[PDB]
Amino acid sequence: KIMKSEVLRVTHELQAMKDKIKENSEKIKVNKTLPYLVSNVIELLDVDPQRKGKCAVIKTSTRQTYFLPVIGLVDAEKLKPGDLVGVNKDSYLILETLPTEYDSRVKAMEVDERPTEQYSDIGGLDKQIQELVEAIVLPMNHKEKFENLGIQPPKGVLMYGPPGTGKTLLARACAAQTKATFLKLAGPQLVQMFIGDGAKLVRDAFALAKEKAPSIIFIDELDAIGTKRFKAGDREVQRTMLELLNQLDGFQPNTQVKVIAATNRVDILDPALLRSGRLDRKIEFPMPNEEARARIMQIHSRKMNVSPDVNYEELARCTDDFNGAQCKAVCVEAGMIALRRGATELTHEDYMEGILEVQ
Amino acid sequence: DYRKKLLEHKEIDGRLKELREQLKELTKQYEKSENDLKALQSVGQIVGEVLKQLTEEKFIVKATNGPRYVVGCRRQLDKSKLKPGTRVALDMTTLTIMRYLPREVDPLVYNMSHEDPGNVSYSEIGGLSKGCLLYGPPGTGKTLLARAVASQLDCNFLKVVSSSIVDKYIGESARLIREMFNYARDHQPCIIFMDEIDAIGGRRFSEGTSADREIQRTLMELLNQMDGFDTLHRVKMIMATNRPDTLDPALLRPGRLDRKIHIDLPNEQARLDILKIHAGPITKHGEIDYEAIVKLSDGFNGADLRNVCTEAGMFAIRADHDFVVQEDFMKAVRKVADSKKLESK
Amino acid sequence: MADGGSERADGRIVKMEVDYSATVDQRLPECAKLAKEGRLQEVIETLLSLEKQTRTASDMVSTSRILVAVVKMCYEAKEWDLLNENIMLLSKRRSQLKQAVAKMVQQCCTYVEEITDLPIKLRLIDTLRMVTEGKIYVEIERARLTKTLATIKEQNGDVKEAASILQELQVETYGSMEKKERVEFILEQMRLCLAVKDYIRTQIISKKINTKFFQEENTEKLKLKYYNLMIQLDQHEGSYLSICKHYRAIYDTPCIQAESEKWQQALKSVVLYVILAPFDNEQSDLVHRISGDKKLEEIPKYKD
Repeated sequence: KIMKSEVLRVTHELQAMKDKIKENSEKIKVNKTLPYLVSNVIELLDVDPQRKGKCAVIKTSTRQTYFLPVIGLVDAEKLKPGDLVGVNKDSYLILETLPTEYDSRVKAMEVDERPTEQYSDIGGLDKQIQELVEAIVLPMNHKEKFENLGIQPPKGVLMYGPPGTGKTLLARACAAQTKATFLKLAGPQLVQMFIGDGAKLVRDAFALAKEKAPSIIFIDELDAIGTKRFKAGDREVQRTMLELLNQLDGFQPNTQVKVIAATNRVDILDPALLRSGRLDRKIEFPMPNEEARARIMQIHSRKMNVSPDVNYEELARCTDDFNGAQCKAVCVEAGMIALRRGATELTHEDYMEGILEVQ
Repeated sequence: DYRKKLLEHKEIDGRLKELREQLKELTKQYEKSENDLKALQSVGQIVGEVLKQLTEEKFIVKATNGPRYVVGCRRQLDKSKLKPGTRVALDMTTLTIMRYLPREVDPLVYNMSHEDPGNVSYSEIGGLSKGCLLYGPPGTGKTLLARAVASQLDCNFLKVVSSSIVDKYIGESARLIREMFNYARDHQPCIIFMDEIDAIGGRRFSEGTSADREIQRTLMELLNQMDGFDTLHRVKMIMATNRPDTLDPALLRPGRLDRKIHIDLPNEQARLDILKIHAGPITKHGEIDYEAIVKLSDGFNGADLRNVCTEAGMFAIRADHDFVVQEDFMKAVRKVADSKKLESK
Repeated sequence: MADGGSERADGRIVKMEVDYSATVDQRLPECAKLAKEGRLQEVIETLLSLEKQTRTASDMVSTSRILVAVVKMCYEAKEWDLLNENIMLLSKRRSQLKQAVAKMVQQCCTYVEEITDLPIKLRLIDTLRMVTEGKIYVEIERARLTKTLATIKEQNGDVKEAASILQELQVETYGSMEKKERVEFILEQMRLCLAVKDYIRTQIISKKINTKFFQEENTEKLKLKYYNLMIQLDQHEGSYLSICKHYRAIYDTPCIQAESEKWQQALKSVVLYVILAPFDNEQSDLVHRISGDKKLEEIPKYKD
């Protein structure tokens, strides 16, 4: 062991390095304390002919352009044309880069932490919603098993069906089970007055989904803008829409946060929406029958003082060709006039009274 | 007694030599921290532009902010890059010149930055042994092939999206056909991809409106630059689409689309090969039988065959079993594939 | 759908055993409309991979025992695109055409050794005009027929076809990507050049020879032998400079083959290119590429 006796000197040199890094690593707090302003960064690779070529183009908020190479600490998500970077008074070096927003009108579209309703609020849809509950639970907790089996969850699920069925409050009810950040987005929001806004909205959606923590982005009314016209505004929505499909087709690292979509009608079906990353999960959600409407209306009305003498035959007969949110409006209306009816207990005539009231 | 002390001392020496790797690896990063701290000391540089040069040693610079200045020549650099018309950089002190600043553009960063890695994808396309037509029979994977060679070399990443010929304003897209195809004629190597051409492939059977007439006019520029007065012997275009019925029979002339590659799974060896490359990282019971999966599958989609096989892995993971028997493969590829036949209209 | 022509195919091969060529003339209207119909792209491929074997099988039966070959060469020589003139929608197939021409050159390959000297000159003079009339091919069979005819012209004593083979070779080498076949067929450039000895033709063709090729994607087992066979007529036409850039690249020849015979040729010519090297610049640096080799001092000419 005489040859291994020199390792002690090496360990003393290494622990001496750990003893001497406290000062030069301690000045990181006083030099990198606070970037006083915000400056935009534009990446531009240079060539010096080590003597290697590496540079970047800087633009300050006060419209002043300077010169500086690519510097700082170990960069992994950096080197992109972003904003909100670290900068000193006049040295103009890059110390702390963090991606920034602005145009808060799109950043704060729907800031929801978690909803209140859960999946146990409906009745008679487990045979078709269980695939989605699995498709949101197993890709969140069973990421370890995805390497033994080599499974990548799909990113596009088509939640299509007739309107009024509750395709938004139910997907939100499953978003309560996702436990991730919920972020809504409307179809018509892409149609703006200025040019090129849809690119900023799409790259913003993948900017918060790509940059932020694992979240949930549910969109709706996609059919209202998914028109395949052959000037035209829906062809501009083909520029933005086909741009989004290009970001769901040309991006293999799209294994991150999913993009859930829902269409209120499948009349104008875009044929280019078929792909593993695109809307491949096509589970048909038809109009609930009087039995299913009595189930979702019973579980949605399990909180009000409902009379126990309900055979569901009269309401089952009156509810003809109705939807889920329509019976939800009947439940809410019953909870509205049942107050002014004097009797604190919900009666049986209030069902048809609400059906003929709002419809 | 003596023979055991050599092995025991070899074990003490082993656990003594197995602790250096936990420090000597991160000490390189710790020293790299101070290397960067010594690399961030070059600060205070500004930019400028050169318009007119009077003296060979000292010339006039034009700053971005608007005020103009005059600078000298540094003893290190030479008069090669000092010629006018090249954007350079300056310093706040003495207005010296460290190096120049090569110009660029905004979309040029997008056209010169996207790169897709992966060299095995060229050999993962399955048993598949001036323009190419990739049409849309019941079989997919054209994006995996075009992006497989494109991910292999492609010599560039000149991707042409079918949504880039929108031209919201007056339909003068000829500046973009001649601009981009003029870039293809300028750069000696060039490969062009045209994915989802069915949207811009209107058959103009009836009287088209102003929105259709401009797209068909861009198709007239395509005619005038494919079989007009301009050859395309060196450049190559890849027309990908979805339905082989509305593919502009005027453009279906064999002068442009020489061969036809039907993206399908006809051969048993191609379906078995793609099934094996998609069945790489999957684990399953020792009982293997792929001839039933390949035999029962008739005219299906490749990437959707991956989605059906992984869908059978989800059907098998519903019962949270680590091992996966091939019964759920035959019955889940069977039933789910029959659902794809139902949704194959 | 090819299901209609498949029964006519597998039934036609059974019914067509002893019948003369008149029944083929009765088959001409049966196959004309059969080729006109079938707009399907991938379905009729079997019909075109069966009917052509029925008509060429009947050609085999007709050419089996007795053959005049006049009406045979007149049928195809006069009927090429008769079915392709009524169809306005060209299906741009080019899938059975390679099997068509390859099967025709295969049957002509089985009939090309010794059958009858009369029809071979008209058949070959017909197919070399079909080379010009084609204008679209993989450039394999078009070179095959003219080089297998040129080999006969080598012993025939008629070297007038050199302008034909070497004029058509330029067309048969541009427009496609050929790695192996281009080197195997490029020897015809300097094959008949010993009989032609045209200096301007040599100036056109090492120029067209060394366009883009250094080492890779071309394996022959004798590559160096064809190198010596290609930079020897340029030494015959040139005087000294032709070998200065050639003998500097034959240093890998002893590494590929046995070094026993390299002393007489490689280590003999290792000094001639540097003796004939220009006195301005190449003599100064080219003397260091051979210095240091242990086999150099063993030569008695090392003192020279």
